[PDB]
Formats: sequence, C-alpha cells, structure tokens
Amino acid sequence: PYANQPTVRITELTDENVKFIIENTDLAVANSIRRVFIAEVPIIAIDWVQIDANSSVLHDEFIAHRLGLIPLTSDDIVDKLQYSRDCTCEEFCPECSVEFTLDVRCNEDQTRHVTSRDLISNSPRVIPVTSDDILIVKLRKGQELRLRAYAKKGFGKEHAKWNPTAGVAFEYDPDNALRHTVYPKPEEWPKSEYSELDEDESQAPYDPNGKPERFYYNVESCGSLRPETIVLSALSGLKKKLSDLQTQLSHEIQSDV
Amino acid sequence: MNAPPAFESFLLFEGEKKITINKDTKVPNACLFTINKEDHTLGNIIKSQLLKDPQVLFAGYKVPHPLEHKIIIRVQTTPDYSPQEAFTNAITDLISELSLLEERFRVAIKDKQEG
Amino acid sequence: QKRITTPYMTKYERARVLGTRALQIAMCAPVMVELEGETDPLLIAMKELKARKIPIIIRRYLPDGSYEDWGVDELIISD
Amino acid sequence: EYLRFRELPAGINSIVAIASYTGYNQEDSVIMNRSAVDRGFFRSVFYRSYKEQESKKGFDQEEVFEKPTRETCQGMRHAIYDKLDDDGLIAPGVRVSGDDVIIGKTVTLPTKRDCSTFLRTSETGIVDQVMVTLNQEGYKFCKIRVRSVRIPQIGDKFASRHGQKGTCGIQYRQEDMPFTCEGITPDIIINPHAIPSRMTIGHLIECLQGKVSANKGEIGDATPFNDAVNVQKISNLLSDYGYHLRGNEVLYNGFTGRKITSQIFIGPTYYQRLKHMVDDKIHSRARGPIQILNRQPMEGRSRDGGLRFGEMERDCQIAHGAAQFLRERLFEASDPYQV
Amino acid sequence: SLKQRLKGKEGRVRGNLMGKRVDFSARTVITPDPNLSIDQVGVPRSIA
Amino acid sequence: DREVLRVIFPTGDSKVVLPCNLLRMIWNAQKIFHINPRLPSDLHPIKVVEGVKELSKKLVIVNGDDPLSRQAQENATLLFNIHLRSTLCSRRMAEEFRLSGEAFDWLLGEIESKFNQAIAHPGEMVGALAAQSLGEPATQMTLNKNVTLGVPRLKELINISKKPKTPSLTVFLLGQSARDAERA
Amino acid sequence: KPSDLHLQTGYKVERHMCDGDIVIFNRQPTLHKMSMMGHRVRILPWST
Amino acid sequence: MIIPVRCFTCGKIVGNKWEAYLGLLQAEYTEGDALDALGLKRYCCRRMLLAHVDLIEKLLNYAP
Amino acid sequence: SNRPVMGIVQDTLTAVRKFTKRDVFLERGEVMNLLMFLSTWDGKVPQP
Amino acid sequence: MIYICGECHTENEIKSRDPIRCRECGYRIMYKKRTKRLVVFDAR
Amino acid sequence: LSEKDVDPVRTTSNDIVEIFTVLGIEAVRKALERELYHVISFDGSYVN
Ligand SMILES: [Zn+2]
Ligand SMILES: [Zn+2]
Ligand SMILES: [Zn+2]
Repeated sequence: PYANQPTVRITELTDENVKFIIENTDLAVANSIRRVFIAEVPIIAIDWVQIDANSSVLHDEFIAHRLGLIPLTSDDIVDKLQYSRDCTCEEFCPECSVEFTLDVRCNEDQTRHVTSRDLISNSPRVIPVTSDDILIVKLRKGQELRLRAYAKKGFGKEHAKWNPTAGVAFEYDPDNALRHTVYPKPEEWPKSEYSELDEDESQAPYDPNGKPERFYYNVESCGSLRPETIVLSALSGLKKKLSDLQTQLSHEIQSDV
Repeated sequence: MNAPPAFESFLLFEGEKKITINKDTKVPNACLFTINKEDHTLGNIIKSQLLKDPQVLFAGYKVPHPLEHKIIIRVQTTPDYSPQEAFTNAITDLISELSLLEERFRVAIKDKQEG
Repeated sequence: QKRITTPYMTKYERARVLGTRALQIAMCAPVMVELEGETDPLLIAMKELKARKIPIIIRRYLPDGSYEDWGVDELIISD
Repeated sequence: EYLRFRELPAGINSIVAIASYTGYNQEDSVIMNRSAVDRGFFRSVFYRSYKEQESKKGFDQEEVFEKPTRETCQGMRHAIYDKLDDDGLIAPGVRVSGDDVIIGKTVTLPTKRDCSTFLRTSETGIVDQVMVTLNQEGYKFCKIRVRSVRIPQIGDKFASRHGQKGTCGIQYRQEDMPFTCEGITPDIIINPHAIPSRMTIGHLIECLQGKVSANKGEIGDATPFNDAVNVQKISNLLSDYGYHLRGNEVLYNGFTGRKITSQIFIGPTYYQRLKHMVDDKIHSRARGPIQILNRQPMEGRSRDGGLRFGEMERDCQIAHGAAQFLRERLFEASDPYQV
Repeated sequence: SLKQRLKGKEGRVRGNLMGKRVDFSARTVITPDPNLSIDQVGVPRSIA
Repeated sequence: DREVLRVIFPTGDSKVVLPCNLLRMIWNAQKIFHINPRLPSDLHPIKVVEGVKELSKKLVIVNGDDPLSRQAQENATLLFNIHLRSTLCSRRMAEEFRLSGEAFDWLLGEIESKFNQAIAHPGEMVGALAAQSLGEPATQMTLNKNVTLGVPRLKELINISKKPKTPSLTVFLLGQSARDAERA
Repeated sequence: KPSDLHLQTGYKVERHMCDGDIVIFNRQPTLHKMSMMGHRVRILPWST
Repeated sequence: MIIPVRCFTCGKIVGNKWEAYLGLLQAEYTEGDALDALGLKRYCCRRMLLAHVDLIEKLLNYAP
Repeated sequence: SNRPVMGIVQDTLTAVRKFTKRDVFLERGEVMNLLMFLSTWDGKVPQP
Repeated sequence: MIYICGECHTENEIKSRDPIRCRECGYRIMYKKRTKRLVVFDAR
Repeated sequence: LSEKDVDPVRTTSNDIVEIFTVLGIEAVRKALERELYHVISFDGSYVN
C-alpha cells in the first residue's frame, strides 16, 4: 500500500479550457494523465464517408478527411456508444455509430459555403460542435455535394480526429528548483506564469531532496467534450486500462501456478 | 504500401496475450513482464509505482521498438517478496490513486461551478 | 603426412564446409552429432563443426599442381 | 512577390525542433508528428494520367476499346478486367489497385490480341477523370486520370529552404512528441548534427524570424542583403513575446513528462514535401520476366526488373572471397543456361 | 554492329557477363533505426 | 637487434605495425592474475629468456628445416621477434611488468594464439583487397614550389608516363655544401 | 486442393523471407569490402 | 486550397476562423490583432491563418 | 588500415561525450531505465 | 454509357460504334460520368 | 648524381621512369612505393 494521495485545485474553468493543479503525485502519473488526455479519451468522429455526388473543386477523400476532423458533440453519448469493432451488429447501427447526411447544391451566383451546419445527424446528441461554422468546401453555381457519413467512437491513439484536446499545457517546477533543465544563462529566460520568484532572481535555489510533486495543467477542449469531462474521462479511462491489465495479470499468475 | 492499421497499436490480434510473465534467470526474484499493445502510458506509471515499493530492488520498463507495441517491465524484489506480488500491488496503488484523483477532481469541479 | 599447408582451417574453408554440410543435412544426410531441438540445417552443421564430426575432407590444391587432403577434424577450427 | 509564390506556394510552415530526440532523425533523417499528419499536414495528391489511342492501320488490322474476354482474345494477363465498362473504359470513382485494367484495348489478330493498359503495380488510387475525344490523328482518344492520396510516410523526403533535405525516419503521435509548457509539440524534429558541417545559418535565422512572425502576426522579411534585419534585432523582438531571445524553449519528454536538460531550439520553419516518395521507389524482384536478347532480368522498376550486380559489386565479392555467392548472383540468379 | 555490342561499359562482356541484373533483389529508401543491431536490417513486409 | 633496427628504420621512427599487441597483452596479464607491481616477482629471469626462445620457434611463417626455409622464417618474423625480445626481456619483466610465473605462461600462450590468427589465409584475394584499399582513399583525395598530388599524381604513378606533369629531383648535398648556404 | 499441398521430404517450399534471414545489403558505388555486408532480416511495418 | 479544419500542431479548430479573420482584416485590424481577436494565442495556430492561401477562391472561377 | 571501419556516430557520439563527463550523476530511477537497454547486463545493479 | 460534354455539360449516350461528339454543341471532348458504385472513404 | 658535392646515396627523382632507367627495377619498386605512399599519406590518410 504505497498509493499517492493527490490533491486537485481547479484554477480556471471555462467552456473551452480547464486549468488545474495536481499535487502529491509522481511525474509518471502526471505525465500519463496528460498523455491520456490526448490519446485515450474516447470521442465520436466521422470515420466512414460515402459520397454520392461531389462536383466541388475538392476531390472525394479531401472532403472525407475534412469531415473526419469536424468535432462532434460527445459529452454523454460517447459513454453509451459501443466501439463498432465490439458491437455485435453489422457494419453500423445506432448503438455503435451516428449517421450523418450532407446534401448541398449551389444554384445562386453567390458562392455557397458548405459548413458543418449542413451536416445533419440522425441523433440529436451527436452534432457538430459549431451548432462560426467550420467550412467543409465552397461550392460554385452548378456544383453539389451529396454524401452520407457515419461517426463512430474512437480515441486519439488511433487518429488525431478522436483527440479531444486543442493543446494540453503541462508544467512542473516552474522555478527550476530541481534543475531538471539547466539554463546556460538563467537571467535570459522568461519567468513561468506559475513562477513564485521575485523579479530579481531567475532560478529558485537548488533543492537536492526535491522531487516533482506539483503539476500544472491547462486542458483546452476542441469542443467534443467539456474540458472537465476530458479530465474525468481520462482518469477513468486510465484506471480502466490498469484494471483491465490486472485482470489479465491475475489470469497469467494463476495460469503459471 | 506497408502502412500498419492504426488500431494495431492498441488492439490485440487473436491468439495474443495481453501480458506474459517470464522468470529472469540472471538474478533471483526477478521477472520480465511483456505487455502487448501498451506504450509509455502504462509502462511509466507502473515503473514509477514499483520504485515506490521498498521491497522492489529493480524496476524498469522499455519499449523495445517504437514500431512494435510491446513494453517489457523488469521487476526485481527481495527474497521474501515476489515480482508478481509487487506488480499487483503497484497496479492497486495506481488504481487507488486514480480513483481518489477522480473523486477529488469531481469535488473541485462542483466547488468551482458552484462559486 | 608430409603436409606443408597450414594446420588451421581457413575462413573460406569454414564457410564452404559449413554451407556444404548444411545442404547435406538439408537433403536428409545423417547427422553425426546429437541434436536437441535443432531443426535448421545450418545450425546443425555448426554443432558438427564444433564437435569435429563433419564427414568432409578438404583437398587443398597447391600451386605446383599437387594437393593435400585434410580431414575437417584434423584442422584447427577458429573457435 | 514576383515569382507568384504566395499565389502558388510549395510548402507548409512547420513547427520544427532541432533536437536529438530518439535517434530516428540522425544522418539527415526527420521525425514527423503523426498527429499532425493525421490532420492533413503535408498530405498530397498524386495524379497520374494514362492515354490510350485506338488506331486502325493495315488491310484488316484494327484496335478498339472493349472488354477483352479470356476466350475471345488471345493475349491475357492475371490482372482483373472486371472494372472495365462495356465501352472498354473504366469509370470515374472506381478504386483501382496494382494489376488492374483501366483501358480495355483489343487488336484484331491477323482472334484478337490483348493490348489493355494495366495500372502501375505500386499505384493504388481512384479513377478521377476519364476523358474521351479525337486526337490529332482523328482516332478515338481516351485519357484516364487516377488519383492517389499520399499521406507522408517513413521514407518520404522533406527539405527546408536551405539544402537540409531528409527522409522521415519515424512518426510519433502527439503524446509521444516533446512538448513545450504551452503544449506545443514540433511537427518535425531535425537532428542538430545537420547544422554544424552544413553551416545553414539561414535555417536558424528563419526559424527565429518565423517565431517572431507567427507571434507578431507579420510575414517576416528574409531578403538577403538587408542591413535592417539582424539576428540581434530578431532576438530582441522575440523577447517581447515571452520567449527566450535565442529561440530556445524548455521541452518536456513526451514519454516521461520530464523536462529535457537542454533547452531545444524550436520555431516555425517552411518545409516542403519533395516529389521523391518511398512508395514510388520501393522495388522487389523474385524471379520476374527476362529480356529477349540476353535472357536476363528486365530493367526498370516499372518492368519488375532486377537490380544490377555490376562490376564493382563483382569486385567487392571477390575481395570477400565469396565465390559461391558470386556464382549465384552472376550465374544462378541472372541467366542459368545449358549448352 | 557486332563489335559495338561487345565493347564498352554496357557491352556484352562488361554489361552482361562481368555484371548483370539479378533475381531476388530489392531496393528502397533507407531510414535510421537505432533499435536494430549493427548486423540487422529492417525490411518492409511487401519486400519480404 | 638494436643495430638491425637502425638499418631497417634509419629515420628512427619506432612506430611499427605488428601482429600482437604485447604491451596490452602484458596489461591483460597483470589484471587477470592480479599482479602487484609493488611486491617482488616469483618469475625467474631465466624462465623469461627460455620462454621467449620457445615462443619464437612456435611463431612460424615459413615452415621447413632447410636453410632456405630457415632464413625466410627468420626474415619473415625478424621485426616481431625483435619487438618480442625487447618487450619480454628479463630486465623489463622484473623491473616494470612484474609478471608472475602463471601470468608469464599465459602471456606466451596469448602471443602464440594471436600470432597464428594473424597469418594470412590461403585463398585471400589480396590483389582485390589491395585495389580497393588503394582505391577507396582515392575517393577522398583532392585534385590539384608546387608538386602534383592527389588523384592527378596517382594517375601518373599507375599510368606510368614518359613525361610527368611536374618532374622534380631532390638533391642532397654531401660535403660541407650541406651545412653552408654559400657553398650550397 | 490439399493433396497437392501435401509436403514430402525432398520437396522445396519457397517460403517468404522471414526474421533472421541472411541477406547481402549493398550501397552504390561499391568501393570497398564494407560496401556489401551481410545482415539478418528483421521485418518492420513500413516501406523503407 | 482551403483553410485546414484543425491546427496541424495542437488540433485546435481553425476552419471556422478564416472568414472571420478576413472580415477583421477588412475592419482595418492588423494581422496580429485579428489573430488575437479570434483567440489564436499559440503561434502554431496563428501560423495556420497567417500563412494560409485560399486557392479555392481561384478554383471556383473555373466553370465546373 | 588495420582499424575499425564503423564506430559511434552523430547522436550517440555527441551524447556519450556528455554522458562520460565527470559531473554526470544518475538517480536510481534513471539508472534502472538505462539498464533496461543493456542486453549484456548481468542483472546486478552496481554500487553507486 | 453516359458522357458529359466538356464545354456545355450535357449528358450524352454514345454507343461503342457511333462517333463521340456532343449532341447539342458538337464538342469533341467528353467525360465519363461518376460510377454508380459507391466507394467508402475513411475520413482519416 | 655524378656532380661533385652531390650525395649519390639519397639524391632521388620523383620521376618513376627516370629511376627505372638509372637505378633499376628494384630501385623503381622502392621509389614507386615511396611516391604512392606520398599521395596516400599526404592528407594523413593511412593504408596498410
Ligand atoms: Zn452496432
Ligand atoms: Zn495550434
Ligand atoms: Zn456540349
């Protein structure tokens, strides 16, 4: 029984970012947490595009690539949805995917902007985050885009479109008391926003017994999940990976004996 | 032409063991844990949690090849302690810390949202 | 008897003796050495070479046109 | 401004870190951000057009566009002829892989031979356009454009604008890449050892100026003989935006989250994807076709040819003393014959 | 002529006897791999 | 041996290329057998003299007991034997190396073992080896009193030419002219 | 048909190159002995 | 051709900011001010819009 | 030239120079990580 | 076998024997229409 | 060489052909070695 006893302080919480501090953790746990924010927090994104008509100046898989990157609301439906690989249905079904439609024709002289607002989902829980709107393609008069897409569950470790973060700022030891980074000329380096030093001194005095214990986070959200949901989803997902691992380890230990 | 599927880094193909334990013949009370479809995420926390155990003599992990998706964790314990027992305790300590972290983050959100 | 060539096996003789013996083993020739879980013909030939059991005679041609026949067991292996 | 480079750019501005990260960027190699590539970073389209003409010339010999039946037509290959439409032409929007027939051409036999066009073996794209018309000679003329999307891979060439070319040695995901305190990861990591001998100082200045340009919001001026621009001036501008004046930043190891002891020079640099992609160069031969005159392996990747085992390789194997391997390459693996 | 066929780098002797094209050969770009041994070569599955 | 060396190397350059590294072999023996340089040695000086004599007979490059073979064998290993004698001498074995009897016996075995491994293997294509060994450096040579050098000079030597590009003649003065600029 | 797939001693199976296969690996120009060296094949998942 | 949906570096959405960015420049904003107004603080995201070339406008001139 | 033809190169050579400096000190965790990449390691951690 | 005219964009049915030429404007450059078979794109 | 006060033992010519016709085949063998050694070792390069 040598578990840490982390404490959490949330400094800033908006609709886009959550700023918080974790204290009394190992650097490995703090790094694995940010590393799960990016790669192992599931969301719903378009991963299956079928284009019926595309007269735009962008080729078919150019459009599909853009549709995959469009963030979709995933706050609570993502937990309910199953992985299409795990689901027992056919290619797709409502329990493992969300169907999308896009049918735009340009007939006016003015350029028609095909945006995420033109994506229509079969489930109100999963919609483009913008509903300015993300531009998919611009249509000239006489050009049309007619496609149907399926959005499925996934996480950033597979493709960056399932990464829910727009930048995870991670920091520790802002005053470099541990000297994990050695400045050739410390006076030349800007103070961290979390620096507690005075203007006169550039580095905190070296701490021989110090260890990384306090970690600063700024988890910005793409929009698919609330920033606080990304953190909670990461903490439960990381716990799930460990609990799943221990179940396998228990079998291996039992199997050997 | 030779691009592996993206899912191959976290999905086990049929007939693949998630974790295998191999005794280390070089020194006593040392075992090698080969975990499949894992990366520095679990390798680092398990290694760092093991180093917190006073009965663990050696704890270390490695990704033998970035293009492969294996982590090898080498654990050496004292004669009265088993590497497998250290590994299980390390995960429980990690799970307890994560579960406690989840509870304290939820409270922080409620306090921040309330005012 | 009356051999002037080196008593050591040359690197080129080792390469061909092992390669030639491996093919013989690969063609179901009897294995002179006892093998345990060895199925590669080239690794088996290495065991025979170490055991000095390869049934091959190296005939070293001298510049004058004569030759000396050496048994693989007679020659000193580099290892 | 006068080259119209703004109107038709040939590159992307990349967050480039000059660091020795994992050894996968050594010797002019490059580490790319897998997540950035997943977002369209340096994604490119390869368009290849195939032109075929049906011409009738001779007393009873003619060429037509049609689907060649394995029984009706004499010549035939192990490729797939199912994609062809009734008029002998593949349709746009159809996925085509190696050993696929895009143009069904049959020449009447003096029943009829097969001259059908086979898609390039390596190529795996989608038929983009199928144009049919009359060429200058008045014969029916078809051009077929096959579209293949090229996602940057390991082995694709990338260069800065300073002679620092390099293939991609590995691609790391965003979490694996080193990050700044702001969560910025480099799109590309180049080895520091590429700079000293080459003395591409303009690369370092562009990175420093690029950082100021992106923060300031102004396109930087790198006109050569301009006293108004100095490294010190650029460095002073960078300080005003909360960055180290020399373009260094404290980076954290992505695998462990620990600060890297040395601060890494990182900033925006314009890189360009070069035409040379590994998938266009990878070539393997294992008992292919042989040429008529010499009965030796064909020549060229597009012909499934063999690699040349020239005099220098022959001389090298003599020094090795590998007489049998030399015999394999020059006799057994090229043109074994009996007389 | 016959003489032209035999002489030169691309002639019959130097171009087809002293050196020649061979089967069971592969060519592609090379990239670093610090995780391989000095005596190892990483090979694509398509070539293998 | 000292006088023979003076003839072989009139310039006095003692740096040579020889099969076995005796100084490192002695260093290995000192570490392997934990030789203590401070304590007196138990290696009899005569065992050093006799041991080296026996070793020299084992290092054979030209086998045969006839006078022609014996002379070639003496000539083939002349330099190594001089180096061996001046390194494994009794004075030095007792003064600085301080090897013991066990260490010295091991040392003699290593020199024999490593010397035999150095002998050229029959079938070695040394001509091809020499061509590549003298050709690979040419790929890093530059092209052009002044004297021709690099690749253009290498051509003149192998393309032996009636008229060199930069013929020259190094004249050494014999009598007082050498040491007198006026007389030179 | 498995009847033709049945193997017996003396048959040869032209199997795919696998890990540990010995290959000669060459860079041109081949100037010296180290320009061609033997390597053990390791299969890795990319095209280089 | 068209504004990328996400920033290549961090994955922030930038494909809904090109028209707003153009409008701000029309309003006499400096490029730096316009990027700040759009919330693009990291210079990786500012790079996306500051260096974008909208060729799709030229392509729409060609009749389909 | 009776000498090695290959040695240590760009990153490893630059880093090994830094690594073997007198003032390079490694913590217990750092050392155990490095020994994971030592194939010939006997498994015994040396006395610091 | 529908063909879109390269100039006036008119779908035209041309057999394997009749000449390739627009029915309306007589343009000589035709384009095959997109196949009815639907290809699946992964949005990656 | 015949000139008075000129050393006839060390006086040498870099012209290989001159050495051969004046001193013999063995002298040019040694002279050829020295001249070839000069070009190789001019830049500090060493060949066995
Ligand atoms: Zn389902
Ligand atoms: Zn960004
Ligand atoms: Zn028309």
